[PDB]
Amino acid sequence: RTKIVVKVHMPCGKSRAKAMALAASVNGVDSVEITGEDKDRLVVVGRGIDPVRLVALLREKCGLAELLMVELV
Amino acid sequence: RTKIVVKVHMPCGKSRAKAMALAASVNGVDSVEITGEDKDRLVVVGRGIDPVRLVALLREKCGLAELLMVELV
Repeated sequence: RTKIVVKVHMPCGKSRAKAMALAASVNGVDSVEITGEDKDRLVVVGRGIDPVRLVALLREKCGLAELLMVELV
Repeated sequence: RTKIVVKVHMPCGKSRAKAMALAASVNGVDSVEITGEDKDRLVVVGRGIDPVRLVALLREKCGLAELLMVELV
């Protein structure tokens, strides 16, 4: 089990939904959540997730994204 | 804040990802999670989510779905 936290440019509900649905569509994801005071942290938990590829998809579709944490759960 | 639990026909990783991404795409959703021993419970948390419409979208795209719980968080 792996937990990944990505800071994402997502300044409205529509853009939060686009990013959440992108992360949720990666095979092996069990959980996706938006957190933080600014609602700009995407938290993804699953098995067999490549963090580098996930951040690259989010950067491509949301414009800006940065990997903040990877952690075994 | 509202938490919704839907039992969904999702017997593989690909079909779990399709259902998760469908729930995540609804505006106002903050969290989506797959739970249960059989990995067949979709847990959705957010604001302003219509549970009846959510279950109807999941039924249409995954084949079978049933609302199990709605709860204020």
